[PDB]
Amino acid sequence: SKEKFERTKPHVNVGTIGHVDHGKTTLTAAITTVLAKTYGNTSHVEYDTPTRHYAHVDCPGHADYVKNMITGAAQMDGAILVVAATDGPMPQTREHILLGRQVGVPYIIVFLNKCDMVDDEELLELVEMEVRELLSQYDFPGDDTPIVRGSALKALEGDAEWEAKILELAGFLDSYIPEPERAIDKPFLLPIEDVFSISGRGTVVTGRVERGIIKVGEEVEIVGIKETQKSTCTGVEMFRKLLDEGRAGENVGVLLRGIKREEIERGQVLAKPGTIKPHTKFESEVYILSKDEGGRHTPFFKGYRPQFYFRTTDVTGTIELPEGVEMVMPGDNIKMVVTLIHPIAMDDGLRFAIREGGRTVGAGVVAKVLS
Amino acid sequence: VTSYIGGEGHNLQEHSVILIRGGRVKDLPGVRYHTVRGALDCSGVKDRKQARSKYGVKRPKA
Amino acid sequence: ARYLGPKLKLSRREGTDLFLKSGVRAIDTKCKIEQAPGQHGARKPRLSDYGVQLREKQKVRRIYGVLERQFRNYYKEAARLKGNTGENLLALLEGRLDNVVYRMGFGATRAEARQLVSHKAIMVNGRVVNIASYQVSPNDVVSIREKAKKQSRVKAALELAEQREKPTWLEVDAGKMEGTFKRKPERSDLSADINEHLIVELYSK
Amino acid sequence: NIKSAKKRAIQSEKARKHNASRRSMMRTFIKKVYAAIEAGDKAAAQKAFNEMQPIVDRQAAKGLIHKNKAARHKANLTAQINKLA
Amino acid sequence: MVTIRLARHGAKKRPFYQVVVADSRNARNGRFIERVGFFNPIASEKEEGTRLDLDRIAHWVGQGATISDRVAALIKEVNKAA
RNA sequence: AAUUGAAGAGUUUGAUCAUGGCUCAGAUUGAACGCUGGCGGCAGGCCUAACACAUGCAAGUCGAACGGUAACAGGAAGAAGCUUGCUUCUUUGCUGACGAGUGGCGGACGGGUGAGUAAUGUCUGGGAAACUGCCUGAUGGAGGGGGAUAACUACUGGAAACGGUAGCUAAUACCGCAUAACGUCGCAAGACCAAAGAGGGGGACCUUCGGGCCUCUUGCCAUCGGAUGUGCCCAGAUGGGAUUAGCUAGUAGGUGGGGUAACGGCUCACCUAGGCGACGAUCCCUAGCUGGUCUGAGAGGAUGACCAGCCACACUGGAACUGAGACACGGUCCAGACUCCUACGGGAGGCAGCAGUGGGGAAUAUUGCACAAUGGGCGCAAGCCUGAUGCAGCCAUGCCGCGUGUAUGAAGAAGGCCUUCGGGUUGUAAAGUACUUUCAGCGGGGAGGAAGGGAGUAAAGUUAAUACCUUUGCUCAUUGACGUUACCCGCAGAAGAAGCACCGGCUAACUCCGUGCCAGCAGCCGCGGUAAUACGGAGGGUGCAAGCGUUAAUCGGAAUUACUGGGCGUAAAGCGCACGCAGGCGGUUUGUUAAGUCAGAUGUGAAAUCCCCGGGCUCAACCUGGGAACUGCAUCUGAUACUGGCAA
RNA sequence: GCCCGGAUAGCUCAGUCGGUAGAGCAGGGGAUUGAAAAUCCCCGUGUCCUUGGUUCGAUUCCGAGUCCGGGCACCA
Ligand SMILES: C/C=C\C=C\[C@@H]1O[C@](O)([C@H](CC)C(=O)NC/C=C/C=C(\C)[C@@H](OC)[C@@H](C)[C@@H]2O[C@H](/C=C/C=C/C=C(\C)C(=O)c3c(O)cc[nH]c3=O)[C@H](O)[C@@H]2O)[C@H](O)[C@H](O)C1(C)C
Ligand SMILES: Nc1nc2c(ncn2[C@@H]2O[C@H](COP(=O)(O)OP(=O)(O)O)[C@@H](O)[C@H]2O)c(=O)[nH]1
Ligand SMILES: [Mg+2]
Ligand SMILES: [Mg+2]
Ligand SMILES: [Mg+2]
Ligand SMILES: [Mg+2]
Ligand SMILES: [Mg+2]
Ligand SMILES: [Mg+2]
Ligand SMILES: [Mg+2]
Ligand SMILES: [Mg+2]
Ligand SMILES: [Mg+2]
Ligand SMILES: [Mg+2]
Ligand SMILES: [Mg+2]
Ligand SMILES: [Mg+2]
Ligand SMILES: [Mg+2]
Ligand SMILES: [Mg+2]
Ligand SMILES: [Mg+2]
Ligand SMILES: [Mg+2]
Ligand SMILES: [Mg+2]
Ligand SMILES: [Mg+2]
Ligand SMILES: [Mg+2]
Ligand SMILES: [Mg+2]
Ligand SMILES: [Mg+2]
Ligand SMILES: [Mg+2]
Ligand SMILES: [Mg+2]
Ligand SMILES: [Mg+2]
Ligand SMILES: [Mg+2]
Ligand SMILES: [Mg+2]
Ligand SMILES: [Mg+2]
Ligand SMILES: [Mg+2]
Ligand SMILES: [Mg+2]
Ligand SMILES: [Mg+2]
Ligand SMILES: [Mg+2]
Ligand SMILES: [Mg+2]
Ligand SMILES: [Mg+2]
Ligand SMILES: [Mg+2]
Ligand SMILES: [Mg+2]
Ligand SMILES: [Mg+2]
Ligand SMILES: [Mg+2]
Ligand SMILES: [Mg+2]
Ligand SMILES: [Mg+2]
Ligand SMILES: [Mg+2]
Repeated sequence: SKEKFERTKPHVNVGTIGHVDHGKTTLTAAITTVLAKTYGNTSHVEYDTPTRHYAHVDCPGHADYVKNMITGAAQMDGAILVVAATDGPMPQTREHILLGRQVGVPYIIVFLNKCDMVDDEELLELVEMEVRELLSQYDFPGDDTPIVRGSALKALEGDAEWEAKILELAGFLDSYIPEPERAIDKPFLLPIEDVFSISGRGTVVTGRVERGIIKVGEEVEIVGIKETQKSTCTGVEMFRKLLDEGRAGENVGVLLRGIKREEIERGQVLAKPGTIKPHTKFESEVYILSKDEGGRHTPFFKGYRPQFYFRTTDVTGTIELPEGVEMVMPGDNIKMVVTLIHPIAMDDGLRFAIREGGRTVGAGVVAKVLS
Repeated sequence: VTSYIGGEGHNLQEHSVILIRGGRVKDLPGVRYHTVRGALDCSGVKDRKQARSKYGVKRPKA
Repeated sequence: ARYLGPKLKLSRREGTDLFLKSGVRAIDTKCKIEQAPGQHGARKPRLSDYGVQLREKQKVRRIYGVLERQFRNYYKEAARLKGNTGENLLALLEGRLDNVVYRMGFGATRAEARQLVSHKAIMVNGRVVNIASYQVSPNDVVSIREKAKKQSRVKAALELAEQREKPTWLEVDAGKMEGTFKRKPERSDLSADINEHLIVELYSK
Repeated sequence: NIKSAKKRAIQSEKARKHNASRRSMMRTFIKKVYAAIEAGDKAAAQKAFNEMQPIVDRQAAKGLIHKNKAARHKANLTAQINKLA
Repeated sequence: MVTIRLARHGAKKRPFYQVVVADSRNARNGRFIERVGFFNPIASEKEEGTRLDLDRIAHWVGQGATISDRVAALIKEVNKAA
């Protein structure tokens, strides 16, 4: 924390979503090693290019982490689907693509990794077409989406051919993904997704600013799980760089004053005092997913305890169905009243995903506040 | 020590960190302490109304 | 701070008349005084010595609108003084600005006087004062500012004071609301009904 | 610790050097005297005392000696060299 | 070095100095030989303003006590002909 | 005028009366916790880990001590453009000034913490064998020479940290020599002992033109003082433990030598064998002490957080050095543990400074603003420095003030609860009606903390001088972090602001329903076994109120450690009995002494705090002037009954 | 954040390697009593931690979870 972060070149989030050991990380290092050359846990790497200021977040691709990756891919604007040209489509690949569709990430760039591994113009092109189709499988543009190729290891050394190929990768980044829209207007609200404790400073919450700004020293309210506590900002950060006004749309690291490490767990929000109230009961227009939607396939009734993922974390909830209805068939549009065990800050119309059984079940939006 | 758990019903079990104040019970010899209901891992008594400054119950939100 | 509740139930509890709803109209008989403290007001209390002491102290407090703490302060202030504690306590309670203003007739009830003083209508010695607990020194001159002079309420509220006994320890201009506090009130002037003895007792223990 | 006013350290060492040297030579002339005493040569004794007096007064004036220690040396040393002389 | 100096005391936002002779090394509100009068900056015009026992002061002047600037100003204000 | 001051209750029993504990009613708090929570004022805020600490800052300053000039700004020899004086621009310490460097001063203060400490400390009172930078009084001196070195250049070592050899140079640095006394030694004779100069202005004179000379300012050296500060000494007092009775060999004294600013086993040499102890030595545990704080009618008991004095410590252990002053918080060296750096050769570190973090914990704050004010350091001054200090942020942590509306208002409504269903009660409460706007919200005005210092001017001093300088008037320009200050005025609308505990007795205030020795409550005594004033809910009432409870803690009550102010035949309690050392106490008359005792006087008894009378913040809290108080101790002159000593 | 455990009537536990939940000890009901205990006559009174899944059928097989214990990870 020393260098001031000058606000030039629009900020954009962008993280990979490939299969285990497909070179996601080697890529997320390669991009930086290349741009930092010719231009002079979830690891949030940073690389600034003359056109934009990108914030790549490399989330681990293993299966046990399909929960925190949700949040990691939530604030993301455009994922880099890094698919190995040697194996093409894979279980985790489709799992993330599907997840990167349920999270609802707008844009996506396919990068056939480790292409030097194979010397053919038909096998690589074949698996390439495979990927383009698999993108069509999940309502992605598919044929419209660009398919870059190239090694991520050769992008580590001095092979000017592959370094050039991945440099253009960055060209497709700035071209295919336009300037993002922000929410710099309504009162500030930031969902926590990672809590730290920097020595000699204290607790440091992080995450993308959902809306508003964070002028240093402003009065903030921590609202969510457990209860509610007052606090004040003390130095906003940007990839170990200083900030003045923590604007909306980009990941930051607020240093909250007077708060302990254990008393501010992942899931709470830093809402401006009086703008929100935590709730434990709410009506919602739930849309159940069918077998063609990848959700449930069997009916259920009261007692069913699925997860209700929100701004970041999920929470188990009790389902109470409206009278006139006996059971809920899969693929139906029905509202219901839910009472989750852990209180979470929310308002009317808040979008959320009802996941369960290690798989998504039904999208919904908050109808009415009760608590 | 061996504090007396007051109120009606409790969420205490096995471990669970609590809070201990003074005050004998004059009915259970060996017990010279009380538990601060509502403080720490010890929740307040459910559905209390009167004398809820003890037992830790918040003012009826309704 | 202020009691601001049913200013007539207290009068029933004390069984007499705290003049809390002394009001513009005279005698009440609009509350069933004496024999109706509450749901069990028909009960005849055994009334322990403590009971009469406490009851007395409260009566007196409810008269002047002073709370417990401030009161006990007045007590300690009376004990540290010369003369005799009994006269003292009531002289200091009499010294309060809201009380003197009340005596002048500047306002119907005593709480009315309080609400008058607090909103800068009262000005003593040219120096406008808000605090009711302001002790009015002998040979002072309390008045009402022009910007708040003869503003509706004070007029009739002063027409009321004509039926009162009216203190000999203070005087009023009546022509321009310019009163004049004088000597410290003698004991055989105020009260002659509320018992200082029992109050002295209560804080003696 | 880092402190610009560390010149007191290097200077105080550069001072203990010189001051120590002087303190030495002084006490060594004094020794010369004591040896004179032990030998019993009251003449050579008086001589050595005359040889040391100005150099103890001179160093006592420079704040090296508190001119109590100087008078003390002059006191008893004289009591000895004249008790024998 | 003995010196005559204000001792800054009284309430917050309501300074009340107590001119006093004391060693220069001493803490401001610390040890002192003897207080000699007082200065009241916020006193304005009333029954009192600034007392100052000139006799003792004069005792310390011929004693080597260096009067501080403010206290000197007060020695001027109490004058010798006004 | 200045402490006009002392309350009781419940519970052993069938009942009483005692004895005797337990418990409550009070005050208090650096408090925490639960519930609730509008504002302002003044205070307080790591009591546990003297745990480990990232990062910033907390001590510098003087160009009127010096050689310098690395930057910067002006000036000059010259330079280049070109509107040839408008610009470009290299030299130049020559000025304004100012990095690094030498030198002076400060850094021993201010700030922190209370680990160690049962006296090496503190408090009270005396004392002699001392020193004391700065400040200040008095009297003299201030003559004349030298040699070095940092910087700086050349080279070179090391990654850094950090130098090494060889040259050049200055001073208020260093060093002989002259010079000396009421200074040091000594009986004296006699001997010896010091230093520095800089800045402002200037007529004549004198200029090798470096200036000499005149004068004011300041600093320098010696001595004697004064003040202050510190070291030292003694007596008294200053926790618990005898289930700790003996301890001690530098130990106790002497003599001499050294040592210290100074006395001294402070330290050696030898000599004597003593010294301390039952009026508790040694050992053990705990502890910073005091002014004070709390309580108490007082005597006392507990405590010593903030404020102030003292003492101790500065990662741990040890040591000295510099200096007036340390054996040194932000110095040195050494060792150690612990962290980090490294090119591994070696280096760095010390938050019990202010913030802040982790850890501990029931538990305690901002990585704020400013030197505007007071004080300190340095400086001629200007200024600089200052986490001292002043403010601000934070927390109901405490004390204090205020608000949350006032008046009218019976249908004596609805709803609630109760009932003998007749009614009551919540209830003048609400709505209604009439006013009011404090305090917050908003918009304007606006004190006071500011005194100074600078520039200029006139005058009086100074002086060869109407010059500089010092001082005093006098003019302009000004200096506020707090600060969108206090405070006033205006705006809108009752508008944004009430909880908590309790209701068997003690203890102020009662009923209904739910449960049935279960669930529960409980400070004590106790309630609940199907009609609970004791549990849980409701209604109502009481208490207190921005708080209310609970818990912890101290004193009070408790005359239940009794000195004031208790007991011991049977309630706890006369040793089984005697003898008896130390100790305590002692008949009667006279004398003396005056130890206790008493009277008087003087000194002290820090300030604050407490008390009393006044003053100032709109009141209060808080601030504050004077006074009394500080119950004490010591010396001094008296008294002499009573007690003690000596005498008959 | 993740992995691995533990959760079976009031208490302590047996119970499986899918077939329809027991053991002891307590507790309830009737008799008796003012109410109990003893005595007599009768009863498990259980969301097998919650939910979903695969199954005709899951305590018992496989997911997701809450509460707890344990391990690893966690300096803008
Ligand atoms: C779900 C994880 C994180 C989501 C969090 C929340 O998502 C959101 O609720 C989000 C809002 C867009 C949301 O709704 N996501 C929550 C839910 C959203 C559901 C939406 C969109 C539907 O459309 C109606 C969606 C199925 C729809 O079908 C298409 C896809 C069909 C694919 C079928 C695959 C099938 C059968 C299949 O074989 C398959 C597979 O390959 C892998 C795994 N298992 C499978 O079985 C297309 O992909 C469309 O998307 C909000 O963004 C929140 O803000 C959020 C971020 C908190
Ligand atoms: N030979 C080769 N290997 C590659 C290339 N790109 C990626 N890899 C492999 O991908 C691995 C790194 O990917 P990793 O970060 O483990 O995958 P993720 O964790 O799923 O992103 C390495 O072991 C590489 O060997 C390539 O271009 N050539
Ligand atoms: Mg990886
Ligand atoms: Mg109050
Ligand atoms: Mg009985
Ligand atoms: Mg500084
Ligand atoms: Mg020129
Ligand atoms: Mg310089
Ligand atoms: Mg010469
Ligand atoms: Mg010199
Ligand atoms: Mg002599
Ligand atoms: Mg001797
Ligand atoms: Mg000697
Ligand atoms: Mg200790
Ligand atoms: Mg430490
Ligand atoms: Mg020395
Ligand atoms: Mg120091
Ligand atoms: Mg330090
Ligand atoms: Mg600190
Ligand atoms: Mg200052
Ligand atoms: Mg009714
Ligand atoms: Mg206002
Ligand atoms: Mg003024
Ligand atoms: Mg002025
Ligand atoms: Mg001003
Ligand atoms: Mg002026
Ligand atoms: Mg009663
Ligand atoms: Mg109760
Ligand atoms: Mg009943
Ligand atoms: Mg009840
Ligand atoms: Mg007692
Ligand atoms: Mg007795
Ligand atoms: Mg007996
Ligand atoms: Mg006997
Ligand atoms: Mg005897
Ligand atoms: Mg006798
Ligand atoms: Mg005597
Ligand atoms: Mg005093
Ligand atoms: Mg007043
Ligand atoms: Mg007196
Ligand atoms: Mg006698
Ligand atoms: Mg006699």
